[PDB]
Amino acid sequence: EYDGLTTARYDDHGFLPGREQTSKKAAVPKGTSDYQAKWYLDDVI
Amino acid sequence: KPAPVRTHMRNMIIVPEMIGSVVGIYNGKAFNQVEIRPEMLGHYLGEFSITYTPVRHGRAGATTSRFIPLK
Amino acid sequence: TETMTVLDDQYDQIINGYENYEEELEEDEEQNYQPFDMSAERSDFESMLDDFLDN
Amino acid sequence: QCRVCSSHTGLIRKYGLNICRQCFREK
Amino acid sequence: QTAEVTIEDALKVVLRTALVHDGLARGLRESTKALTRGEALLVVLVSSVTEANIIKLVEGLANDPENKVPLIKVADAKQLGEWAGLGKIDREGNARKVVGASVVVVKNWGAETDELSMIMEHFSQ
Amino acid sequence: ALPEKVIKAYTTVGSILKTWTHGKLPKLFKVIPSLRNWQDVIYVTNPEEWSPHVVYEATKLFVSNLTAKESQKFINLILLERFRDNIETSEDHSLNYHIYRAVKKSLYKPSAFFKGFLFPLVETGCNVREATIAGSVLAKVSVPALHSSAALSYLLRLPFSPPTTVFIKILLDKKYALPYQTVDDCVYYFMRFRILDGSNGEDATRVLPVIWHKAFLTFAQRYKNDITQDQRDFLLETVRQRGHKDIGPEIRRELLAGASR
RNA sequence: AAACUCACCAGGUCCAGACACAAUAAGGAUUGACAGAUUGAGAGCUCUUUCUUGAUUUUGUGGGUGGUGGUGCAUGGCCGUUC
Repeated sequence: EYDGLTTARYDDHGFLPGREQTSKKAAVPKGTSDYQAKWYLDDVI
Repeated sequence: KPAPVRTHMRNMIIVPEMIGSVVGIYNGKAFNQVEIRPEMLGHYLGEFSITYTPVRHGRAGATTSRFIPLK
Repeated sequence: TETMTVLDDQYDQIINGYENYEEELEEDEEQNYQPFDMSAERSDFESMLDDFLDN
Repeated sequence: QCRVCSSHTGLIRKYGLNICRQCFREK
Repeated sequence: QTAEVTIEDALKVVLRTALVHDGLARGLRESTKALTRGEALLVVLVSSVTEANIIKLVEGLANDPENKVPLIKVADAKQLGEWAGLGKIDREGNARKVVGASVVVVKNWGAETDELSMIMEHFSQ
Repeated sequence: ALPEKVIKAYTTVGSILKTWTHGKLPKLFKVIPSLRNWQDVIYVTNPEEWSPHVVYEATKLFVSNLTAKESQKFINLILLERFRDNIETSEDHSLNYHIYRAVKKSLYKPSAFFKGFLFPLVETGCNVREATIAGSVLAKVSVPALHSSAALSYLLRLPFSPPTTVFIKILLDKKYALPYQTVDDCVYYFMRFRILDGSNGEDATRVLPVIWHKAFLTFAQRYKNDITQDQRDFLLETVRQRGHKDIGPEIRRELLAGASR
């Protein structure tokens, strides 16, 4: 199944799969570079 | 709401007189929109910066991108 | 086939001035051996200078 | 250095003598 | 302004032969405008007129002899264009073709200081 | 002996324009050539020891501002010790930014190029490769052919040098005609080896590296007609006593075939 | 350790065609001691809008003169190094 995976068929000695567990949080104040977005209003629940 | 006029330093001090205008301010690249009020008193415009994709001590997921998959 | 072809024998006569370059350098130098002025450097020369000592 | 090497580590700007910390026992 | 005979023997023998120097500046856009903006101290003209739309208003400085005002004329039309820079720079090995002009505006004289400026004060008697 | 109104302008200049970054500049260093005393100009230039910006664009102090006699600017002597710097004053001998940005486009009046701020080259000491470097000067900005027969009538009267024949290489594809007081200058070049009983002298063996094979090649290029015709076998001692194999038959044709200029 | 140091960064432009001939080449090609617009995140620079210009040089181009690309390949002494 083409989009229901985590890793291509390279098991058969290679990768441990890098999991990207998406847990997004909002970016409230104004003005954003590449950096400061994810450390704006982190309500760490 | 006025326009986000840009300003690109880290040791410059704003004086409170100007209730009702907007200036975009240096955060490393971009220009944080500030509706300028007497709600900042002698502190840096370039203090608006914590410039990193955050320090991974609780979720260390980008450290997993530097390790070794191996043939 | 240069034939006159003005002015190849001189090339407007700045052609002998490389061997005796300090002999055609005196072809303009003698006229303006000049001493110092305060009024002929510029006309208002006490007005167009003081832009320096105060950064 | 003095021109008989490609010396790139432990470089010297001190005191014009161009002799390394690793070159007190060579140079 | 234009050139006499013994300035024919100045211009043809020196400047029109000065094929490397060509210290001249040639009417479709600017020499009656050189009677307007004020950047013409020497003019040298043409009288084999057939390129002369402005020259018929430059020839206000041909048939009105300030007296530096000399006026007697020379013939050849495409002098700078056929020899000396506005076109043919037919010289020691060249063969070019660009359409040229007929109205010299000399401002500045190099090493040829007063061999070229004989058009100053010698006609209006 | 000068008043202290003018003496007190050019001593503490090393406080403002040492670090030239931005702003609107003060007005007591640009006024040095505005002084009518230009004994107080060319020596108060501070010629050779600057920090920021100087080899290509913007040094034009007397090139096309004023005439072409006094500062006729460029290639030997007065700024030689800075012209000899950044090919010889590092162990890698490479180029950088203080030796890049503000001289070499002085050439807009190239009649102001051949006497007066640097020029008098091949008379009083010059190494092999300083009109090769100035071959980049004479081959990235324009060159006249008015000076080409001023750099063929003149350069061969002098003691001998490789930069002279480098000028020959840069300046005989101009293909503009030879004055006949000039052509005898380049040819007295290979004969003096044997004695008949012309009988010759002691100055026997002239040899130089690769631009000598590229530059006598320039006086052996294309023509046949406009030399003094006796000078053929004067230059055929490249096949006779210095015989060549690889690019040999592609040399000898300044004197053989083509119709001249 | 301060911006430089200091080997890196968030955004801009001063500047590349010489050598030949080909379009215009001196009616402005492209030059400059200057007056403004000048600002891209803070600059000197340019000359369309005073006028030096001085024959010279502008460009779609390629041999490559330009090895101020030498990493050099060793060759020639000379001394860290190896003895």
